[PDB]
Amino acid sequence: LPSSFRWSSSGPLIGPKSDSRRIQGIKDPSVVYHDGRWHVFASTAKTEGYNLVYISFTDWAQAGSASFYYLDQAPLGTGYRAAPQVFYFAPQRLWYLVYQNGNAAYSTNPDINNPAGWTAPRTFYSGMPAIIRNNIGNGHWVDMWVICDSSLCHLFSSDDNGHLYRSQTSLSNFPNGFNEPVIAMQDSNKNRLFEAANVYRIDGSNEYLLLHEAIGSDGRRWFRSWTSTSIAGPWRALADQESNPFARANNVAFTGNAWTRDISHGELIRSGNDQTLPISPCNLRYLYQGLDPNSGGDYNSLPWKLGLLTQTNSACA
Ligand SMILES: [Ca+2]
Ligand SMILES: [Pb+2]
Repeated sequence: LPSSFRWSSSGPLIGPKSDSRRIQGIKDPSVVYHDGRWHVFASTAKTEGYNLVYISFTDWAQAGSASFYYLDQAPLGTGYRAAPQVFYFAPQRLWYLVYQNGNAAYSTNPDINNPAGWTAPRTFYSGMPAIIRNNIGNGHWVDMWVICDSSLCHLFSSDDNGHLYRSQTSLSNFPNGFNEPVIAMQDSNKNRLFEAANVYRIDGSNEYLLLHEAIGSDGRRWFRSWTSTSIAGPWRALADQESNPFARANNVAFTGNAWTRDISHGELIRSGNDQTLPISPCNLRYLYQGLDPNSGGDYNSLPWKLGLLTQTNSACA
């Protein structure tokens, strides 16, 4: 894995359907390739609220025409749900879908191909942990992310106030037993460490990759990156500056026209679908949300669409 990045971006691939839901943004994607298809979970966003959608397609050229399965039709149900993470928890032979509902929440499903099967929400904690209540400011508890190694499971989350939190539990007790979070990383400037963590095992190394969204000096979204030998840190900067970013307008080429100046809440294409959240260090691809740089108005109404970054300074195949 290199210490600087360059990318080529697609155009917008996935946006809202034109249906009575009048969804304004498709956001916060999670993605796995399984049995010959892409499986994308995303937030639906509008002024009125958030819920989740499942999208599947064989080929990236067909992503835009893929049908939506609105997950409020499953037991997962209506109400607020946002920012999903899908993975297969191999010891239980169950897929998990992690998201926020005001708490840190999850659904399960034995079959990712059955969107109707996602369970009604359960939570990882009984309420907002004290350390998060104490430090959240007037932020929001968001962007729940699980990664496990051979003995522990970790649950990361953000507060939109410059703190990244981490709880852990044993692999055998998951999803129960998550302890009081510690502050895994923090910045006194919330914009430098804002939301939307990703944490991955880097295949072929004894290292982990942390990505985290920031709001830059130009007001635009971008990603910083760090690595560590442990999921518990300490984290060392990889590409974490505006002049050496993980992903930002200044290291993203477009084959077509530049349709976004923001590189926001995304996920890397993984090398496997299990609870270890592995990536290959080769040919990185980042499924992300962007929007027209002339967009304004209320945050929840912004016209976010999903695109795909393909690494152009790849170290390998
Ligand atoms: Ca996410
Ligand atoms: Pb946000």
